[PDB]
Amino acid sequence: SSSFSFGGFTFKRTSGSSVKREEEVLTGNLQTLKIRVHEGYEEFTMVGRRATAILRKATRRLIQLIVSGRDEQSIAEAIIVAMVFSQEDCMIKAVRGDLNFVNRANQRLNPMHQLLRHFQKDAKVLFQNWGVEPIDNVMGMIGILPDMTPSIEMSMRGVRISKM
Repeated sequence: SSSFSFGGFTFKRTSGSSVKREEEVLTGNLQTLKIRVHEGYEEFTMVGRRATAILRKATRRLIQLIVSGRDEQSIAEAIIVAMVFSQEDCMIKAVRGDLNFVNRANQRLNPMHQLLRHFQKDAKVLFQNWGVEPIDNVMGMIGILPDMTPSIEMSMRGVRISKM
C-alpha cells in the first residue's frame, strides 16, 4: 500500500490485510511495552541498500522470510528487522539486560524501534531463542543457523537465503 521504512528497509505490503490492536507485552527482562499488534495474514517486500527480503507473516507470527544480500552482516540485518517486525513472543522474550525501555522523562519512544535498536546491538540471544527446523532441499535456497553459518539441512524457523 503506502510503503514505510523500518530498520533501513523500505517495506511494501504486497498481499493481505490486518487490523490493529494495542497489547501490553512483557519483555524477557520484565518491562512492559504497549505495542500496536497487526492482526491478520500479510506479505511484504523489504528493500534495503544491501539486502532484499520477502516476508509472509500473520498475527505475531513470522511464517516465511526469503532473504538475499551482499554479505553475512547485511543478511543478518534483514533477518533481525523481520524478526522484530513479526512481533513474535519469542522475540519479545529474548530482550535482556538493562531496563532501558522504561521512558526517562516525557520521551514516549516508539516501542517497535526500541526493540529494533536493542536487537541490533547483538542478536545472539534473539537467534538462539527463535527456533530451528529441518528444511526441504529447494535448489537455489539454503538454510541459515543462529550463528549465521549456512546449512542445507536445517535453518532458523521460516527463514531461507536465496543464494547469490
